[PDB]
Amino acid sequence: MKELIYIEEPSILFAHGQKCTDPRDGLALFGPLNQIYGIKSGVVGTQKGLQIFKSYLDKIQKPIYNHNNITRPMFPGFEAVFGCKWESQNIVFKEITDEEIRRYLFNASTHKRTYDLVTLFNDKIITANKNDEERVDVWFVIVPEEIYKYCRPNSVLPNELVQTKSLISDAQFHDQLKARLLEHTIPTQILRESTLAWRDFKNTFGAPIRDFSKIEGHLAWTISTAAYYKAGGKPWKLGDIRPGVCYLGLVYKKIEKSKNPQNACCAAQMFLDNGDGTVFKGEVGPWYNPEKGEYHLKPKEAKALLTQALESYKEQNKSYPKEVFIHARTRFNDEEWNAFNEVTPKNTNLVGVTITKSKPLKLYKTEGAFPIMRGNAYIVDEKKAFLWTLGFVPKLQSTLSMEVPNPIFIEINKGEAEIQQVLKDILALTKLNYNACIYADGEPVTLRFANKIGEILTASTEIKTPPLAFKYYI
Amino acid sequence: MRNKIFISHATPEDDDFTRWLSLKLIGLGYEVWCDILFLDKGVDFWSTIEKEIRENTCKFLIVSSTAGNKREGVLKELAVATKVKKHLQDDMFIIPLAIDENLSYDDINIEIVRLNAIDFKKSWAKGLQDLLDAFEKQNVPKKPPDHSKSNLLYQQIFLHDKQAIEKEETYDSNWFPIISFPNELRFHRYDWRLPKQFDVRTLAFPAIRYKEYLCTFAWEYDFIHQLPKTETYNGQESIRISTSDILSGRYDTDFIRNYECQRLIVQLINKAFELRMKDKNVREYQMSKTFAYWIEKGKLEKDKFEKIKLVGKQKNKYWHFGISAAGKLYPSPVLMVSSHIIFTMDGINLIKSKSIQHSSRRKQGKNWWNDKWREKLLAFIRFLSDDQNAIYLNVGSEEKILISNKPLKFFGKMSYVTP
DNA sequence: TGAGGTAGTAGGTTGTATAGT
DNA sequence: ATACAACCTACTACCTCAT
Ligand SMILES: [Mg+2]
Repeated sequence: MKELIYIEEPSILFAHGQKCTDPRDGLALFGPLNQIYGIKSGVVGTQKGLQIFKSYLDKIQKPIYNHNNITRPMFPGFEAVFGCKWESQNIVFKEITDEEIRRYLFNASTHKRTYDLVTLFNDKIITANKNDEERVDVWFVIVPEEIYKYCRPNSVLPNELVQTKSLISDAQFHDQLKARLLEHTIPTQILRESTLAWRDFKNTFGAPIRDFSKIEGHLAWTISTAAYYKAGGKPWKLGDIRPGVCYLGLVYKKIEKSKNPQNACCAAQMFLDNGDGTVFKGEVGPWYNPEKGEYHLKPKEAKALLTQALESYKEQNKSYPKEVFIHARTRFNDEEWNAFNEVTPKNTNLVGVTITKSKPLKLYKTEGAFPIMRGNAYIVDEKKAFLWTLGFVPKLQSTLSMEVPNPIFIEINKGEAEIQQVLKDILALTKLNYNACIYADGEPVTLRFANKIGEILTASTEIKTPPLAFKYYI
Repeated sequence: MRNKIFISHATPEDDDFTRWLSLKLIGLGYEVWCDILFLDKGVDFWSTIEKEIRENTCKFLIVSSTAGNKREGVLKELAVATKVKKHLQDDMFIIPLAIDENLSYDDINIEIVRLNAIDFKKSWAKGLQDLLDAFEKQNVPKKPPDHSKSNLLYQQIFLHDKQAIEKEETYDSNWFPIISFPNELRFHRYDWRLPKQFDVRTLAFPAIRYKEYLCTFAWEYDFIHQLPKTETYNGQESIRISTSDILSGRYDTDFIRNYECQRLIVQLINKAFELRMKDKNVREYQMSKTFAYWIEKGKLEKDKFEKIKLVGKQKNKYWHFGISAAGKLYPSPVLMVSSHIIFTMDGINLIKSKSIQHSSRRKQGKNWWNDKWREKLLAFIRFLSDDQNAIYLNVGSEEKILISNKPLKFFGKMSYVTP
C-alpha cells in the first residue's frame, strides 16, 4: 500500500498583495494585480458584430450568474471585478460588410478563401492600428458564424455556393489571424458572434443552437480575464514563488508541408511567476523524429534558444536565474541537453522536466462519489512522480476533470532537483493561465498553450518575430 | 457608541450579492454585521441581531430583492431599524439595496418603498461607489482599509465548510500488479522451423519474431499443432535469460539492451491477455489500439456480478462495462486496466457506428461517479479472476503469468468532507 | 457547458534497403 | 525480387476553444 503525499495548493496574488486560490474569487474580492486605465476596445466585425459586441459590454457590466455559483463563481460585473470600465460607449470600430464577406468568402478553395478574409481583417485592423492617432487597447475580432463555419480545413462549402472555380487544386482562420498580425504587435481577442449573442441564434426548433444559460457568467470570466490581460496588466501573480526561477516550455509543430517530414517549427515560452509569458520563437529545423515519434533539437539552434531566454531574462531581471526548469512532453537526448548545459551560467541549475499525460495510475477514491482531490501526488522515485492537477476541489465542490482524473507523470528527465519542489512548482504553474480563467488548469502554462501555439509558429514562417509576450500569441 | 453596517438579507436568493457586498465593504474598512459571517447557536441569535441593530448599528443595509421584501426573517429584521429609525432620528439610517432588476412597487415594503435607491441593478460597482459616496456625505465611521480582514473572512468563513481537511483516505489504482513471472525468458534459434511469412497470433501462445531467434515465455516444446518439424531443435541451443534479472537492469547485452527486453514482455502480456479473453466469457469490443472486453447480456445473473451491475441499459441501447489491458513494466510491473463503455441496441449484437457509440459513451458516463467507475472495474477484474487472489494468463502449458485482481491501494492523509 | 479538436498509441499499410538476376 | 524497416491511420479517452 503505497502512500500519497499532498501538495498544498499554490496561492496566486491579486490586488493589495492578497492571495487566495480561485482567480474568479481573487479578482472579485480585490480585483487585478495591476489595475489599469480603461480598456479602449476596437471592433473588426459586421455592423451586427458591433451590436452583439455592444450587447456583451453592456451585458457584463451587470452581474451574470452561473448555474451553480460554488462550482463556478459568479461574475460580479466588469467594473466591480477589475475596478475599471470596459465601456460599450467607447468603441473604435473598423467595419466589415457582407459584400466584403461574400466577395472573399465564396472562393472554391478553403485556403484562398481563408488566407484572404484573414488579410481583410488585418488590413482593417492594421489600418486602424497603424494609422490611428486614437489608441485601442484590444482589437476584438467578432467572427460572424459564416466565417467560423467555413474557414477551416475539412469543412466543405457546397459546389453550389462557389463563385470562382479554384485557381489550382495553415488554414485555421483565427490562428492565422494572430500569426499574420504577429510581426506588428497588436492584441487580438477573437470572439464568435454565436457566443456573445447565443440566445439570438435559435435553431430550427426555436431553441438556441448552443445553450449557455448554465455557464453564462463563466464566459464573462474567461473573456474579460483574457480581455483584461490583453489590454495590458495581468490579473494576478504566483503568490509564493522563490526568486529567480525560469520556466521554459518547449513547443514544436511539425510542418506537414515539407517533402522531408521533419520540418517542425520550434519555440520556447518563458514563464517566471506571472504567466504573462515570453514566447521565444525558434527557427525551422529537423526536430520531428520518424523512428522515435519525438521532438528534439540540434545543439546550435538549442544554444540560441536557451541564450535568447537567459539573455532576455537578464535584460528583464538584471541577473541570470539561479534555477531554470525546461518543460516538455518528451524526454531529452543527452546531446540536446549538453547543448543547453554549455549556454548556461556556471551556478544556475538547469532542470529538464518531462510532463507526460500518459494514461497511468488513474486513482479511484475508495469511498464516495467524488474523486481524489487535486494536489495529491504519488512519488515513484526521487526523480519521477505522479501529480494530480485534476480531480476534486473543495473550494469548488467540484471535480476539475469531470470524469475520474488522470494524474500527470512528471520526470526530471535531465538535471537534478527535488521532485517535491518540481511537483509544487508545476502545481503552481497550472494557476497562471490568464486566458481561461479557472481555478487551475490540467497543464502548467509552460506546456498548456503549445498546441495552440504550435499552429501560430507554422502559420507564419517568413517572419522573424522578436520574443513576445503571450497576449500577442494568445 | 455605534459603528457597524448591519446587512439584512434573504438567503440563499441574495447570498451571491450580500457575500459580495459585505466582503467588499469589510475590506474597504467598514464593520459589517451579516448573518453570513457567523455560525449562531443561541436563543439570542435573534436578540444578537436585535442587540446589534439596537445599539451598535450605524447603518441598516437591507437587500431590496423580491425575496428580501417578502421574507419573514428580513421583515422581522427590518422591524427593528424602523423602531430604531426614530431613536437615531437620521433619515438615511435604512438603505434599501436595490439589486433586483425585477422589483414591482407592490412587492417593496412600504417603509422602504419611500426611501432613495442604491442602484445595484445597472452595475454592482457603480452602486458600491454610490453606497460609499453616500457614506461620504453623511460621516459613517471607517477604518483605513485592510482587505486582509476582507478575505481572512472569506478564507476562514465562507471556505470554512469545504476545504482540505487532515483526513485519511485510500484509493484503488487501475494498475493490477503482476504477481509471478516465468522463471526464465528463453529465445529460440528456431531457424528452419520458423517461417517468417507465418503469423503466430493464431499460435494460441504469445509469440513474436525478434531477429532470427524466437521470443516467448512458452518453452520450445509448446507449439506443436501449428509448427511441425521442430523436434529438431536442441533444448540447449537457446538463450535462457534470467527474468528476475531483466526488471533489475542486471541484464544488458550489447547485442540487445534491457530496454529492448522490457518492451518485449509487453506484447506478450497483452497477448497473453488477448488470448485469455478468447476463453474467459466476455465478448470483445475492437478498437484499433487493442481490444476491449465487455460481458454480453445475461451472462451474469440479472446482469450483475458480485452485487455490481456490469451490464445495464440506456435509452434503447444496453450498456456493458468493458475493460482494456495495457501492461506496463515500470515502476512496478502491472497490468493497467482502462475502463470503457461498449454499447448494444440488443443483448449481444454490437452497435455499428462509433459516432453513436461516442455520443452514448458520453451520455452514459455522466451517470457514473467515482464510486461507480471503481466498483464496476474492481468487480470486472474480480469477475475474470480464475482464483482467489489473481488472474491466470497462459503464455504456455507450464508457464503462467498471475496478475493480482485487486489494484495497488494508495493511502493518503489529507482529504475532503464529501458534500 | 459541450461540441469539438488533440494526443496519445498501437499497429497494419507503405516506402526503402538488401540481395540476387 | 522481397525481408524488413519506419511511417500513418483510425478510435478512443480526454481536454479545450472563434471562451
Ligand atoms: Mg480560453
